[PDB]
Amino acid sequence: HLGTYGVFT
Amino acid sequence: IGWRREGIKYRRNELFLDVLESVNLLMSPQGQVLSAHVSGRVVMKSYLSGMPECKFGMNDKIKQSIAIDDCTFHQCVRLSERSISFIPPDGEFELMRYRTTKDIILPFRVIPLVREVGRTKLEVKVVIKSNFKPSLLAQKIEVRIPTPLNTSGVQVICMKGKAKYKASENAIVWKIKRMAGMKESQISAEIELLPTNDKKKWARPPISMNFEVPFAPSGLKVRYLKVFEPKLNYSDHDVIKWVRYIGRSGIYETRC
Repeated sequence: HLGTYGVFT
Repeated sequence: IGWRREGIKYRRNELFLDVLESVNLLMSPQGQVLSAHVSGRVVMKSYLSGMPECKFGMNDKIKQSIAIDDCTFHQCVRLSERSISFIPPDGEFELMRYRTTKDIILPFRVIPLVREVGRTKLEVKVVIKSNFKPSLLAQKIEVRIPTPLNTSGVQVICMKGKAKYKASENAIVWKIKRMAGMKESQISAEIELLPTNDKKKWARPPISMNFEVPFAPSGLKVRYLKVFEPKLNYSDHDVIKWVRYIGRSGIYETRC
């Protein structure tokens, strides 16, 4: 989903 | 420090970044970009223990490397590559705000085609093309095609999405829930016309889109957010860090 968070690193 | 109190503790030290950009574009019938720019801000949400000193780095030498025309920061930022430094407020806050015109990614290309048929009909085909990683999805797409004021009716066909002719708004509106990078879609419409005052010609306003994409059309990428709290015993790697990009159309017009 658009607006989903990704980890980084 | 008047933006952050002194004894904050969290078991789960975790932060969130949002890169929010609105992309804008004016494009000519002959594919030239007349004008384009991006406006963006970075919002941060942090639940870090102490009074940490963070360091925000993104792709700005000026591969990946972007050029910022200008930008302002949040007081907590210590001005002086050379990156951004601060002790952030707790909770959610606007870290920076920025603008951009160069090497911008135009996520969508719109190709209009229009055919005058005597005095009764117009024939119109409009093609949209998505310009981005196919692994990425755009969501909430709308294309908006204006019709003349003497339109007595409209028939359209489109294999993707749905489109209603909207008389009050004098436009055909095509809506697509999701569409992937590097693809094509098209819509055809036939527009049936009442008679009209031959003399005054029709001024074709631009075709316009709305969309939301999961990357920053300015090309900006987040690289790091280094956290350092020297008194307490958590280090950068203790911090869980998330970042997410929400790019959306502002004004995005294509002239026919």
